[PDB]
Amino acid sequence: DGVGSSSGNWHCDSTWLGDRVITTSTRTWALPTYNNHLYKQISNGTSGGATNDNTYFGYSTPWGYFDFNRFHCHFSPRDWQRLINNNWGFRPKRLSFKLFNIQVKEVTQNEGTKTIANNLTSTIQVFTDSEYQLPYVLGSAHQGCLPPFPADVFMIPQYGYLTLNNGSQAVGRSSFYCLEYFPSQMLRTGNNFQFTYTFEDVPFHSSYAHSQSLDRLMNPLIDQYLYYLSRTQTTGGTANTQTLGFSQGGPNTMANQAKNWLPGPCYRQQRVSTTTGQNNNSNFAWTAGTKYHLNGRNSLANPGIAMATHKDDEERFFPSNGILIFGKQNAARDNADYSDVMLTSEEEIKTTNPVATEEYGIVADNLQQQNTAPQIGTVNSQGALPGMVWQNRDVYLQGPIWAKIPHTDGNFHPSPLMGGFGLKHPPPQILIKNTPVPADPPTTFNQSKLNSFITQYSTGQVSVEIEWELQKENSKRWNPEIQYTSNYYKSTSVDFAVNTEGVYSEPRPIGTRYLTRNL
Amino acid sequence: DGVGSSSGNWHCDSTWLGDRVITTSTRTWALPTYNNHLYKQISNGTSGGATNDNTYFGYSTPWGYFDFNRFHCHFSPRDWQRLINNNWGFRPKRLSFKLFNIQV
Amino acid sequence: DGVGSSSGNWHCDSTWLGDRVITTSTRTWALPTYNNHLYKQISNGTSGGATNDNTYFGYSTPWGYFDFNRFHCHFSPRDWQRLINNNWGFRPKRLSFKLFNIQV
Amino acid sequence: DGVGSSSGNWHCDSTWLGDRVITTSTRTWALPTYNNHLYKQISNGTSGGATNDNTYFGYSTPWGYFDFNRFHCHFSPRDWQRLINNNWGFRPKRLSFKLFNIQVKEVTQNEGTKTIANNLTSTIQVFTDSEYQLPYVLGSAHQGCLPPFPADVFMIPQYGYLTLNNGSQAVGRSSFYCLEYFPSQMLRTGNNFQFTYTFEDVPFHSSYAHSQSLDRLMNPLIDQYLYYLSRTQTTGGTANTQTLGFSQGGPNTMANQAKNWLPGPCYRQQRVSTTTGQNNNSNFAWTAGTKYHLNGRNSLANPGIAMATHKDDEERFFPSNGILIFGKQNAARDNADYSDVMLTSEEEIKTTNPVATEEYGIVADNLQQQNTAPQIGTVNSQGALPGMVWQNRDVYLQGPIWAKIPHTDGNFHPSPLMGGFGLKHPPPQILIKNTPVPADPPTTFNQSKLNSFITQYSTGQVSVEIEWELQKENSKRWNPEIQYTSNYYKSTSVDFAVNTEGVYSEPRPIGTRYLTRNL
Ligand code: NA
Ligand code: NA
Repeated sequence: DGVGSSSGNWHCDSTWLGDRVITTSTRTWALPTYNNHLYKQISNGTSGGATNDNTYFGYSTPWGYFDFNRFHCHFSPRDWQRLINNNWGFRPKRLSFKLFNIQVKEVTQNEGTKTIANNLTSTIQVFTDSEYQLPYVLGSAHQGCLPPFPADVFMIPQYGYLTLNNGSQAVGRSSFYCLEYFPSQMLRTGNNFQFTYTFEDVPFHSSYAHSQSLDRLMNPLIDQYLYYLSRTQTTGGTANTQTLGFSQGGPNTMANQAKNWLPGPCYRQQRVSTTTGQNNNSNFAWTAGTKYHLNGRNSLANPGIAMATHKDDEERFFPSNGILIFGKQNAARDNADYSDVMLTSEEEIKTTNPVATEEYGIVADNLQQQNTAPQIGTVNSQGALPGMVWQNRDVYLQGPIWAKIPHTDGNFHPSPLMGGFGLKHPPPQILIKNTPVPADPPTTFNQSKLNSFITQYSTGQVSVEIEWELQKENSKRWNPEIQYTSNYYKSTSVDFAVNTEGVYSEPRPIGTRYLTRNL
Repeated sequence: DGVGSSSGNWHCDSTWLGDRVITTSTRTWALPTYNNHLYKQISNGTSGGATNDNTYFGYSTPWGYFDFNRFHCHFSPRDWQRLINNNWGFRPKRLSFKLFNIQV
Repeated sequence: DGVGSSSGNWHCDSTWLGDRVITTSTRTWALPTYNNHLYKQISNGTSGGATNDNTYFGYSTPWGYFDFNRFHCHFSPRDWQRLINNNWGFRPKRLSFKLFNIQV
Repeated sequence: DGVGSSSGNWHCDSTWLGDRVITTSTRTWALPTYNNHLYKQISNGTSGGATNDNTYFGYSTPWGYFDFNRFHCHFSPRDWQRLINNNWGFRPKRLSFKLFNIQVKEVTQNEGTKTIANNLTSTIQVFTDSEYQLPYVLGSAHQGCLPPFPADVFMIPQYGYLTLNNGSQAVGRSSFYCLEYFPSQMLRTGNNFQFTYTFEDVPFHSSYAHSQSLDRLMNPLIDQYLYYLSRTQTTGGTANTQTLGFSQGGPNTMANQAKNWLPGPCYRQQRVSTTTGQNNNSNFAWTAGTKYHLNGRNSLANPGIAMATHKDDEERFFPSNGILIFGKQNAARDNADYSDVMLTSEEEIKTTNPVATEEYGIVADNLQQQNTAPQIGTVNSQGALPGMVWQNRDVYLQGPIWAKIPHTDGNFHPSPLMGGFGLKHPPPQILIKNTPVPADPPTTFNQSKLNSFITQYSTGQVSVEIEWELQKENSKRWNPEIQYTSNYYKSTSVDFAVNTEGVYSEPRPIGTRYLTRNL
């Protein structure tokens, strides 16, 4: 381990071995000094115009962190295509992480003149929250992950966290965490860091779409032996009185047939069209938003439980806050136009999951008698019911991979709503920080903590290797399947490539459900 | 032991084992040149307004020194709470000290 | 086992061993004759003012029963404090029950 | 272990073996039901006429306890005489305790007619506070110890204790103890109990008087080589001016001689004569009492540090609260007459310890000059000084044996002031209680704790055997020693024997210091 010796090589590749695929990606990173080496209490109350739904109390820290919770951090577009076009499923098995070729640079600023040089003896500090003692900030769809394109140099995100709050104030249970309290490895140029991790057992992601629907599992050609109430009143003319008539469900009465299952849970969202002219002329994104109520404040149930984005022929419709939406390259942070973002679609699950913008179904609302007509009620919120079956939200090339399951007494189907794998012991948080280097101190002793430091930052490479287990497709479907494919005809540029300006871009969201499977 | 190699890691932690608790803390320090590298006779007599109760004779040296004779140098607030809320007593047994990642 | 010999001692205590705590409590009890040694059908219908939400049918028996389904049956206030101030969790593992020094 | 079988024999004896003496005594006891089987908060504040110096907060318990912390519980008068007339010292080594021949009786009360019968199936509970977790109530000179006379049946004392208080109220640190929280042995008639204990290493008690005094250790016949300032002014007539004259201490100037030691510490007490006519005519027992000030309240330093009761020829004088005082048989509890009590005397220690009613000595009080005569100050309170030597208070046949040293960070010469051996781990407290036996309960369930119990009490024997180590006398004194002796001439009764009424009595206090020893 010396100044003149590399401490690691560039490992970027993918190998397919059978029921496994191993991805490996390396990137060059840059880490500045955050918070001026300080920890700062940050808060936001209800003063000014800040609403109560957005209050918070927490801290910003001088630390940065590595994040690769995004599929494109590991799969190239072509690899993603190889995965989704041929496998009914897949899942993470184990990973290796490495930090190397570290270099700490210090910048001198005198008379407009700026010079940067190495500080051969400075160190960075690194450690993993292997015992999950820090607030788990990963799994919240934050920016700062390794770039999709291998040639892009990225900046390391700053670590910050939240605790309990009451307005802009802290409460008795509010917790303060000092990351310097943890043992951490100190590396100088020449030193490297690495660790291994094994994923817990988790189900394969459903990278397939159903080629059958819950309400169409019977034999088209045979009647049931079971009967259903088919008539409640006579029909012979005008002397119509009450009676009781029963019939057997059959090919023409599939909606009446007795069935064994029920569609998945529902939490109805407001519908909105991509054809603005068809929408009400008001600003309802928030006022008509589907939300949950937690201790006084409201949050969008975004994207909320997995529901079909729209029913047959209505591609223009989508749940106001019930789908993942990515931005196109350079889309504005605020009020970006529809043509600057990319809406995803969980259309593939219409097959088992209720459509996100409609009722779950209908229930009786009273007791009918001869003097009281029967009444019905529309169900727009339907929790788990015995016999329900459903699918989870799909995952995307540019979407999240996993999330830490909250440590609670209970929960229900812990599949992270934004999509992905829910893990009790997810990949550990990897914290990194440039060690503060005092600028000359006074010549006579003083109690005060130093606050004058040499200006510096660090850079180096990072590698992440993940082994994935594949669940091969075993279909007897005779006719060809749907497959993700590149466009055929000429185009100004190549999809999933760089610009004349060297800018890489992801033209569209790529899901995972192309192959089909029976129910 | 080289220019490009760290000579120690950051050890800051606490472990409770039964009738023992081990504290470990690391800090970053800075040391200036003191007394211009000199030893100086320093004194204070009874002239001016200086009272006799405060007279003294000694020396200032070009040296610095490490001091961790203060409980919070070892126990975090929470650890101190764990200690005082559950034990009738405690006492120091042994220690390890280390200086590393030195840069002039 | 004789008239003049105790058939058990008073065990009331608590011991903390690490990831375990063993509670032990003894009490003196009294048992009368219930229901005049009889089993009786007991019922409550919707007559008088008794609402339907409270109707019931069952039996009262000549038997008594032991119950210690209440944490204070095992933890003293101080022990409860030792438990809740230092542990993220706890749970029951096994138990021993004993009846002795019986006198009719 | 049966109803018809004794569970122990009567062991009362003494055997002398050399440097050891083993005492053994058995007594018959009776234990009633205390506090109606209840624990009760007891308090005493500053209301009515109750002074602040006497406030307190604590609890009375349903338990009784065994106490044998009194030498006459083990030594007969003759044995005590054998001990003190022949040994320079002695100390406790180990003990055995036993409870047996237990019988629980229940009393029926109907129409003035009272009958008592056995309750063959009832139990008593016994246990030792072997880990010193309960307030140590022994060592406070309380009544209730085994009787001096073997034939006397005694009643077991009730256990109660005190915690912190503020007036008649408790405070945050006040502790409540439940003795049923402790494991305890349950015995029916037929069962027995016993335990063993070993005394910690402790110095031999000084059962001797010094035949030399601190200020008379030199050779009567030789001068010192050392000099002392003997003259400060000339003497030749009236032209007397200052000068400096020095001399050598010698046989006629022993008070001036240089010496190596200093008399023991001092805490001056007010003197009082047994000839009432010589005392001031006022009620000064409390107002002139020697006391210590602890958190707002005052206590008599009684008897306080060990000091000689009186100097030569003043047997009639004694410290108002600086000596142990026992009562004669049947002396009233309150305002007993002088002729009804027995004052002890620590006269034997005049030899090293200051007299309790005089100064420790004299010190300079200023800086003398030619224009300022020297001044002196009388010292009435003198704490430990390098070079001091002293003796402890003597112990008495009817006095206490040991006391538990308070659990504190520090202390000084932990010899219990009332006299005896100070132990960090003294004999454990032995608690005993009759188990409550419900009288018939109601026939239909009720939440309330039972409060109706069968009336009963218990009785049985108790044995205590203690082994004492003796320090034999090794004197070369030619002439006979002083010895405790029975009176020679006729008397109405025999000292240390019973009455025509069968009442045993101890005519006088018997100390321990008869043999002599050089310094
Ligand atoms: Na493409
Ligand atoms: Na006598």
